[PDB]
Amino acid sequence: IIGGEFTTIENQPWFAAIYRRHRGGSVTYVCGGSLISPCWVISATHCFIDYPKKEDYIVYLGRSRLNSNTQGEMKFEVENLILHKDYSADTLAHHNDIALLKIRSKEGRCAQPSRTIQTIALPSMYNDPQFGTSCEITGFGKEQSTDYLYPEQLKMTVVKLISHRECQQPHYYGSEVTTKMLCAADPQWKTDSCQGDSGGPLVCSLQGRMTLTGIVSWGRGCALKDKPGVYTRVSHFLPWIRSHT
Amino acid sequence: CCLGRGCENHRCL
Ligand SMILES: [Cl-]
Ligand SMILES: [Cl-]
Ligand SMILES: [Cl-]
Ligand code: NA
Ligand code: NA
Repeated sequence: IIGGEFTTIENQPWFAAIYRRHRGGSVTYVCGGSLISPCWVISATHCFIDYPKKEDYIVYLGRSRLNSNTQGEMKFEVENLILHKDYSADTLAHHNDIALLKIRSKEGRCAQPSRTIQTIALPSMYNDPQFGTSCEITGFGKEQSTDYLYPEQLKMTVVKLISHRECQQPHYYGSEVTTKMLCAADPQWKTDSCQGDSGGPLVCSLQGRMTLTGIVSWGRGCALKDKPGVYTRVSHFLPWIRSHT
Repeated sequence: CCLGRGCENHRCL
């Protein structure tokens, strides 16, 4: 997250931190995700498409820090790594960029709700906030485009939904943006998602319910004028989520 | 190979 604020997991207790274990035995951060039921985390297919083996991954819930343990956290293996069969446009403007991870601890269990671990509601079908609505995004992604390191402490920021008409202007993203995507940005372009935030939640309040409106998916640069963040539009994927869960 | 911010955990780009 460019700009924004630091936070802890109590302010986004559905947030899942997803890592991969390598050949060396070294473990590196991959992407965010959101807990949508005790055994399921939703994320983005592009985070896994090049390395689809479930055994390679570790998921934490209740975690506020990237490389240090948070009290109360829970650690899981990935029992099933479900990528969307219609994923495409890996080069940039990813289509169908949504993934499910069925989580299972060493003891064979799923998430146990606590002050730091909670599920987030899914939207009802085709039911998104109007453009101009302020929503929040959360992640461990870079704080500056030029940074080499990811922040050790979780971050959040506020972005506003942009109309599909605005986002599809040639000087924004043209036809790269589809009806199954949402754009969001800051009016000054000073805060945004960045590398390492993918898979994480765009949460908006509808009729008083915090709802997983989007999944961080793609964008050119970070916090650049006329280049919003682009998010998988969860409200267009409910049959796919339902049928894989 | 993958351009922009959505390219974590990629073999290339
Ligand atoms: Cl499609
Ligand atoms: Cl949009
Ligand atoms: Cl770029
Ligand atoms: Na905490
Ligand atoms: Na479940």
